[PDB]
Amino acid sequence: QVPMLYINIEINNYPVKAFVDTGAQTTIMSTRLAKKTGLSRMIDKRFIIGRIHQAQVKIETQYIPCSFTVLDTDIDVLIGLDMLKRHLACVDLKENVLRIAEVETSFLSEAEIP
Amino acid sequence: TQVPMLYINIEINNYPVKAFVDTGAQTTIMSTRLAKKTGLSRMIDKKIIGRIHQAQVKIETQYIPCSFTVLDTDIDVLIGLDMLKRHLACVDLKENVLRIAEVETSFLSEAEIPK
Repeated sequence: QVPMLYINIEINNYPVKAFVDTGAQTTIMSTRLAKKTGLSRMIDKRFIIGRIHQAQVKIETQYIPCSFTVLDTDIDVLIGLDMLKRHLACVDLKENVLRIAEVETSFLSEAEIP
Repeated sequence: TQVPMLYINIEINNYPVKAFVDTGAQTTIMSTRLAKKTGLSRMIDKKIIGRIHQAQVKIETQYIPCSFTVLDTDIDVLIGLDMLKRHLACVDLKENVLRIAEVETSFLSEAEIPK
């Protein structure tokens, strides 16, 4: 009960379903997604497995600089409060749509949810 | 590079409460401590944990029905996606305000945040 919040995003052209978590301190990308997208080579292991500082995430028709902390997990991408605030977003549950940057994308349906 | 989490003021059986707004949480939670203090623990549908089906939560000037899962935790009230969807809210990070039910309230500053 209670379908979680997800949005569609593209990283290096790879389509991804991202979980929107306001209770999370930082945005995260899975090691395997970093691999698949080729972002593995840009992982700053300056010490969790490393951090990708300003990758270009695509949401709708806009590329936005998002920072990810790479972790070995089943969740490919977790949009945290840190990134939610940076791009002054609005989690509109009434309109069931996410508004981030200068764009506005919808929340995946129960089915389209991973 | 820290960021203050999302909290808002609410009242439960008249007691002021700093509540955490977590879209990552499926279920809204109320601590055993708060439940016992406010007395809502007597409505708990079950070591005082269980389920509160209906409770009037005051946000700004409106009283709205909410359900809680009472667990022994530190956070006194964690508002989950379940209640954020039930009351068709909007987590406006541009204005640092929460629009829920037929009301609008702002988030607490790092100073107001519980610790």
